[PDB]
Amino acid sequence: MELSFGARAELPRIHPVASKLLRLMQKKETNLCLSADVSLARELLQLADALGPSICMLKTHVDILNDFTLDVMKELITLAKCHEFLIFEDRKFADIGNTVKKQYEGGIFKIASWADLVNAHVVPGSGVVKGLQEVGLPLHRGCLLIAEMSSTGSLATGDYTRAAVRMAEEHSEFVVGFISGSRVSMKPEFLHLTPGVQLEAGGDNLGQQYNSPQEVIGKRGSDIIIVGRGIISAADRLEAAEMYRKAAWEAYLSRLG
Amino acid sequence: MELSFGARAELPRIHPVASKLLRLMQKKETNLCLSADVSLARELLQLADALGPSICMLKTHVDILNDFTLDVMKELITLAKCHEFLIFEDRKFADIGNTVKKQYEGGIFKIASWADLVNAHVVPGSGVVKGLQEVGLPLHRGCLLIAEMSSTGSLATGDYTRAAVRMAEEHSEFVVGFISGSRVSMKPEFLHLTPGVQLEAGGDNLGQQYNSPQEVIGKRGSDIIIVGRGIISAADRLEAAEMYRKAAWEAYLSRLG
Ligand SMILES: O=c1ccn([C@@H]2O[C@H](COP(=O)(O)O)[C@@H](O)[C@H]2S)c(=O)[nH]1
Ligand SMILES: O=c1ccn([C@@H]2O[C@H](COP(=O)(O)O)[C@@H](O)[C@H]2S)c(=O)[nH]1
Repeated sequence: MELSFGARAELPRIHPVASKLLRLMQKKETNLCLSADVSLARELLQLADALGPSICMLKTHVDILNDFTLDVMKELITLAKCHEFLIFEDRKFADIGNTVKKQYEGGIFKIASWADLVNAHVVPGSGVVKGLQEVGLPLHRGCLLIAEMSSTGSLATGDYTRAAVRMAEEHSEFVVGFISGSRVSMKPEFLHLTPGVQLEAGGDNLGQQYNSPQEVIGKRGSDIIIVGRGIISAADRLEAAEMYRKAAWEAYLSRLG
Repeated sequence: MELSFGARAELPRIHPVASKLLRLMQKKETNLCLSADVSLARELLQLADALGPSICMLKTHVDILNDFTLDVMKELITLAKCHEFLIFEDRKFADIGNTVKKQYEGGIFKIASWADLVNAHVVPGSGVVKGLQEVGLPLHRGCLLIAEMSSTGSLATGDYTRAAVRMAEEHSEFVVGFISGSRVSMKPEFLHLTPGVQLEAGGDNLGQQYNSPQEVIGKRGSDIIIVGRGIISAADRLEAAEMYRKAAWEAYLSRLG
């Protein structure tokens, strides 16, 4: 009784951004999000173009790009359109509502102008969502709430995770899903994206902990895997991206029946 | 048995950044931090120069500055040195450790190059501190941990606040204090900075809640008030800044004895 991505795209209460994402996931047979954690625009754009066909989403940290310009994001949008993926700026908004409005819309980055999706921490209360929504809703954008984290010592557990789910439910015109390690909402309209994913077990020296695609998608019920170093540090990023795509997509299919 | 700012500056376990801050607070008789939430470099630099003598710290959001350049931060450093205040970039780092390293050091903003202090959320676990420390410690910088928030619905309460205090204790070579609404640590080496401060009662429409200087400093035991709109929206920002300085400084003095 679990709906395919394609069916989820047609759900009555689905956000237009999620519906576009779910349709291209189904069409392209990819539930992989590339975490393009690179410091040079040329590498960001070469990864986006080569791996574009293999991904449903490209997750950015534009505040690490040494040569950021708006023209770089224009070229990135051209590739997102060509290859059909969404752009997700992983900014983790977590300030008071009044402040996040200007961070999302303005400054040098003008995130709301090119980011299909942003994410936000729920620790400040619902004002963080309300502030972002004042910019994002008129621009037809979506937001993800951070309901759990993959890093050691995370405090996003128990009642904190529950607060994030309730917050999402109550703001469904803008909040389209979660960053979590597992399915945290029983409503199929919400997307679940899981970072801290690698084919092999382990972590890093700065608190990151990894789980496999089959575990996160197949057993823990998430929709999309967010993968950075497992792809970016490989020699052949395209075959690495294809390996992760096949793992996550088959895990999804075997969960469907 | 409460030590003056001047004495706290000499405590054996005090961080060099906190000691410099505590000395200038004492010398200038100001425990006021100006939240310079403006979008134009000219207004940021005109506020820093005119209110510099009245402040112990200028808190920035460089990601809302429409015309940010590194030369703007050079001119801001010239004013911080001239007038003797610290610069605090209110970035609220809250990502995995590996990611925050590059956000703090690199990108367009090169925050670590000009920010005496940054702050960080504790929700990801201690990896956020460890990541920032790898850049900040070699540069002799300090970090503040967000132990409580002033916004409605905040989840930074109870065991979350306690986790932030423990995290600070265990990283005292880099963590110099807290963003909180009250004294949360009994160790005088740590600084307590409190936002959500205005002379009059009220809030905003996006979740902000205000308390007075006398309440935050005098009754709740914080060290420094962080004030934005109560100064920036006033016609005469200098007299507004002087009003807040006198409130916070007298409240401190009456707490001493
Ligand atoms: O809870 C989270 C939330 C976000 N991320 C992001 O996902 C990417 C993973 O990068 P990787 O380890 O190289 O695969 C990084 O950009 C970080 S901030 C997490 O990791 N955990
Ligand atoms: O828990 C917090 C942490 C930080 N701040 C920041 O302090 C400033 C207050 O701005 P004001 O309302 O205009 O005085 C803003 O930049 C916000 S992000 C809080 O408010 N609460």
